[PDB]
Amino acid sequence: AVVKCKPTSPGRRHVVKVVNPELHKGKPFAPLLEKNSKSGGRNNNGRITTRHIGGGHKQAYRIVDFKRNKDGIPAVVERLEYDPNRSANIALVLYKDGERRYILAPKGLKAGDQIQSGVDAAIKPGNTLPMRNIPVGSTVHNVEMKPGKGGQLARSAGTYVQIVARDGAYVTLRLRSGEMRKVEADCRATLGEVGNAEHMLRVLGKAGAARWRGVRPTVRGTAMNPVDHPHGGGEGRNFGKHPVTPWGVQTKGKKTRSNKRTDKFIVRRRS
Amino acid sequence: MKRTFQPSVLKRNRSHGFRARMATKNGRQVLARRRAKGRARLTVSK
RNA sequence: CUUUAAUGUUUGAUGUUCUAACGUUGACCCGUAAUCCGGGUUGCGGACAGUGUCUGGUGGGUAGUUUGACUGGGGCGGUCU
RNA sequence: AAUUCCUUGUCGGGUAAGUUCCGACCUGCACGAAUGGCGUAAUGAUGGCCAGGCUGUCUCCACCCGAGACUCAGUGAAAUU
RNA sequence: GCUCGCCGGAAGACCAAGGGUUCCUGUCCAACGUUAAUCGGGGCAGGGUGAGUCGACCCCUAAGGCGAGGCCGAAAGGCGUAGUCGAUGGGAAACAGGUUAAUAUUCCUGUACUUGGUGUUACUGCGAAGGGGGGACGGAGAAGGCUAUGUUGGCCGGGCGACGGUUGUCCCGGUUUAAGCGUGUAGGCUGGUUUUCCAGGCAAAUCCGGAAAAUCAAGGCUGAGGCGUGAUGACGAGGCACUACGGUGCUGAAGCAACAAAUGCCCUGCUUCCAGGAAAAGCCUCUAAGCAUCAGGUAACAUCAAAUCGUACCCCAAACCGACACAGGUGGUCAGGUAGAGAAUACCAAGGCGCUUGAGAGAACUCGGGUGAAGGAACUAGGCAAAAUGGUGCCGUAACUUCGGGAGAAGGCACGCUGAUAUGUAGGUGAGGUCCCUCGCGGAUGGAGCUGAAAUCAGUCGAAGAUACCAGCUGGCUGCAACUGUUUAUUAAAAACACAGCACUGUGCAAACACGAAAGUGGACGUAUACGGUGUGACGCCUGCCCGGUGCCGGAAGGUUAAUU
RNA sequence: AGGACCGAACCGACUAAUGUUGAAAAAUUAGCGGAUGACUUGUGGCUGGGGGUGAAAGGCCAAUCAAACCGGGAGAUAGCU
RNA sequence: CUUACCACUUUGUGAUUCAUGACUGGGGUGAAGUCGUAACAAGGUAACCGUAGGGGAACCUGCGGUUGGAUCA
Ligand SMILES: NC[C@@H]1O[C@H](O[C@H]2[C@@H](O)[C@H](O[C@@H]3[C@@H](O)[C@H](N)C[C@H](N)[C@H]3O[C@H]3O[C@H](CO)[C@@H](O)[C@H](O)[C@H]3N)O[C@@H]2CO)[C@H](N)[C@@H](O)[C@@H]1O
Ligand SMILES: [Mg+2]
Ligand SMILES: [Mg+2]
Ligand SMILES: [Mg+2]
Ligand SMILES: [Mg+2]
Ligand SMILES: [Mg+2]
Ligand SMILES: [Mg+2]
Ligand SMILES: [Mg+2]
Ligand SMILES: [Mg+2]
Ligand SMILES: [Mg+2]
Ligand SMILES: [Mg+2]
Ligand SMILES: [Mg+2]
Ligand SMILES: [Mg+2]
Ligand SMILES: [Mg+2]
Ligand SMILES: [Mg+2]
Ligand SMILES: [Mg+2]
Ligand SMILES: [Mg+2]
Ligand SMILES: [Mg+2]
Ligand SMILES: [Mg+2]
Ligand SMILES: [Mg+2]
Ligand SMILES: [Mg+2]
Ligand SMILES: [Mg+2]
Ligand SMILES: [Mg+2]
Ligand SMILES: [Mg+2]
Ligand SMILES: [Mg+2]
Ligand SMILES: [Mg+2]
Ligand SMILES: [Mg+2]
Ligand SMILES: [Mg+2]
Ligand SMILES: [Mg+2]
Ligand SMILES: [Mg+2]
Ligand SMILES: [Mg+2]
Ligand SMILES: [Mg+2]
Ligand SMILES: [Mg+2]
Ligand SMILES: [Mg+2]
Ligand SMILES: [Mg+2]
Ligand SMILES: [Mg+2]
Ligand SMILES: [Mg+2]
Ligand SMILES: [Mg+2]
Ligand SMILES: [Mg+2]
Ligand SMILES: [Mg+2]
Repeated sequence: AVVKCKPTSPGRRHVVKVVNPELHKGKPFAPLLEKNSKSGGRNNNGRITTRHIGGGHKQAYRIVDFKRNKDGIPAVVERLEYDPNRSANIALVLYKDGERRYILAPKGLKAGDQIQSGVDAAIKPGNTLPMRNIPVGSTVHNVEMKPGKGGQLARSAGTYVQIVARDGAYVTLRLRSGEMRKVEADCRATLGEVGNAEHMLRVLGKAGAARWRGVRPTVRGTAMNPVDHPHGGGEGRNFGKHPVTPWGVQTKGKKTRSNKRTDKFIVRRRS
Repeated sequence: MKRTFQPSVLKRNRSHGFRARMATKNGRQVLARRRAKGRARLTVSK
């Protein structure tokens, strides 16, 4: 549930949490974690590459496995876990083979359910399957860029992709961004919508939230001096300039998108 | 108040020590520089 | 032979199809009880993308500078032959 | 009005008397809707105005206890010129 | 040497960093101490820091660094695989007395402990750079139990008192004692065991993971402290004998109980929460190749080994950082008594000190304060500064409001001491006795003794009883900004920045973008409910009309147009 | 529970006085703000100069900052004193 | 003498009530001023109710509903 927050104190009167009590309360499956080490958006030379980034909590990475091989062998969702690395809600599984793994955990992820993955598998949320098999117009789930690459689409929470159509070896699908993309079809993609979905409700409230969440504050352009940002200048706010990135680039126009090595797998751009 | 010099043998060395000195191109030059000028203590010996 | 049309032939304009350069931050094998690298296999893409030379555009992101004198202080205004 | 030049605009409130303050009028030199408009409980070592208590802040200073100030002995500077 | 005064969550004690002989003794006083100086952190000498167990090496790794080959780059070099380094973190073991002028978990006494090699004996599958487990990890809060330790009584030693009284209900003091060994308790966690089967843990595995049955359940880990042993020992007030007067030898009483406690321990626990909480080795186990009467493995005990550096002293300071023997800066540890909510505070203990110029005098004036008739903000840019207020409980408390607040609003009342209730109550604590028993650090029932608040009465002294220190001033109107926060180190803390929220816009992942000539890397081990950029800046009601100009998005048919040919 | 309340340590720095050849190249004293958090601190590490970093003041980058310090080009140039 | 109860009276802070106030909201009356003509006929776009937005103003427009609508629809 979302649940608001009593105006018990300032910077808490707005807070809008999001509790999914069905999430494991103990620690994670240790043998599937591995450090993390904050980066602070720094480069290999210590030079800050991406601004606003640092602090936050410890954050230990899980394992996930957006590949989903282990075919034919079924498994029952052991539990449901909370994941810091992603927005979605990771979920254990344990195959009948005796091996335990993680999964983003889609819509219907009731603890105890079963799931498979393979040319045969079964059209059902949880079961991974190569689009070459799954029906057309399905909600799908974690799509896979290249064949067997590992899946990198609709991974965030509440995300999903619609298999608009297929034409031979390629399958034209619709990304959540609203773009008409194409894929090798021979790419696993599982089924069902990614869990949570109600994630886009968190209000946070107090600044701290974002801060201890691993996000530093942001400095506006028309706030600093010229020598520091194209949006410099002072003596009374002012501006009389074109909205540009700290490097002189219309942050309201352009597009930057210059690949030409991918347009091929693109029909209708994000609108 | 707090001055501008907080000593730390460990750091003092690995910062301007003959070792970290003989670690860079222009480093071994810094030495040779003195070695030529006949410096007493090359670089914070002990 | 000229004014002009089918055949071959040549060469440009695009448009497809192909693989064999070229890419792959897909999947394996080996070097190797390695995540880099290299070779091999296969799949995908494919003369495209990319790069080099030349070239039109854009380009305070950056850089070198200019931005006059008279003037009953200077500026403003006016003046300079 | 943190925007009003004329400006102490005018009127009302507070005063014994108010170029500040509060409430109004609109003749807005030169407010105005995310270089946001108007509000807004709580918050503030924030700006302005008022009051009670308080008092040497003041009328108008007086006394008192100490550290220098002065005398002695030892050491013994400075700027400037 | 006797007084006096100051610090005492320190101005004490120990330690890291840093210093580097400043330590100690004996000497010397030129220069160095802001004075004198016989004195010193000064000069000159010697003397002085003794470890298997403390630490550093040393194993293990974090950040990050380095980096064979390798990939890049005019050169120099950049980057990075294997791997190797790198603590601020993980791995094994010593305590208590004594002693030196100065050393001390190092030397002496006593009582222990760890690990490795070699040997004797008993038993046995041993075997990794490998698999698994374990190490091994967050915030906050909520108890209970325990110790530290204090208080009081007992006990023992001493004391009968410069002035009224003080041999019995009296004053002073002490009342200590560790590692280790046994016990395994308050309490915490978890069901065990056998057999069978298997697409997992890169090979294998008896280990782990999974599936079956079968069978018992009182099993198995863990863990403060207590109690014994340590220890008829030590220490111990105190005497007796000696002194160079610093300090010596010998001898030695009691040495228990109750209650009260911790921020320490049980507690890497328990509850709960979202921001979801190092790594690796040691360690336990499993097998691999190998071995295959062997070697090894396990336990007992005997023995040898445990190297090498550090160890003086300062360490909130006159030994460090500040040019000074400078009112500044400096991380960790310990935490007594009275009163108190308490590491505030006040007075004190152990402990340490009086700050390296002093003697007088008692002028204006400056500095820091105490008190002021009457008035009470007339001061002044301005109530600047002062003065005031201050506690616990109870009564009671407005507009407004986001229903939390505003609110300790405001404004009041009671507070000392003595007796009774009650010879000390309510509570806390919990000894015999007694009961039984799985069974003993057992359970029950007993409620002695110990400790002990508040209240209500009546009385009583002062001007005053939150008497000191300490310890909100309050209210009303209004601009700005939601609020905590942040900022011009050294004139600006704000109306500035930032923020939660909002909107626009870019980005399909080898993302956009950014660092980089490149290789590579961050973004992100993220993937549009995501990441970047910009502007606004909670929340409420909203957010109009203009696309002519500039930019940006879409079109490109046509006109103009580069290299080239 | 809380970027919750009062208040030490601890972090900070709003006011005044004193100092201004200071005890001190920013402190002392009496008040003052935050004090479970965007908290505070030890130890070590990574960002290097037109570059870094910056809850943005042109602030910090060793008492130095509208381009650090050191050495060199270098006896830069100086219609000026 | 003293204590208790209590009158006058004192203080602080709310509640209610009437008066009043720079200005201002709309409402009532007023022979003959301006601007338009919304409604009553199909009132010349049928009218009205609720509601929302817009506008010098009656009003207009959108959504749903009613007939208390005219025609031989
Ligand atoms: N007072 C009545 C209310 O207000 C309005 O009515 C008011 C006005 O509209 C109306 O004013 C009218 C004006 O409309 C019309 N075009 C001209 C006429 N002379 C005016 O009349 C008004 O002013 C004049 C002065 O000369 C007076 O004499 C007359 O009494 C007065 N009614 O007179 C009323 C003032 O009394 C509403 N129409 C009415 O429905 C409502 O109930
Ligand atoms: Mg600014
Ligand atoms: Mg610029
Ligand atoms: Mg400026
Ligand atoms: Mg320029
Ligand atoms: Mg030049
Ligand atoms: Mg006004
Ligand atoms: Mg607008
Ligand atoms: Mg006044
Ligand atoms: Mg003299
Ligand atoms: Mg010496
Ligand atoms: Mg000495
Ligand atoms: Mg000496
Ligand atoms: Mg490297
Ligand atoms: Mg190592
Ligand atoms: Mg360490
Ligand atoms: Mg007597
Ligand atoms: Mg010592
Ligand atoms: Mg000593
Ligand atoms: Mg001194
Ligand atoms: Mg007076
Ligand atoms: Mg006045
Ligand atoms: Mg004041
Ligand atoms: Mg005062
Ligand atoms: Mg104003
Ligand atoms: Mg603010
Ligand atoms: Mg603040
Ligand atoms: Mg300043
Ligand atoms: Mg300031
Ligand atoms: Mg703004
Ligand atoms: Mg604003
Ligand atoms: Mg707080
Ligand atoms: Mg102070
Ligand atoms: Mg506080
Ligand atoms: Mg540091
Ligand atoms: Mg500086
Ligand atoms: Mg030259
Ligand atoms: Mg010169
Ligand atoms: Mg009409
Ligand atoms: Mg209608």
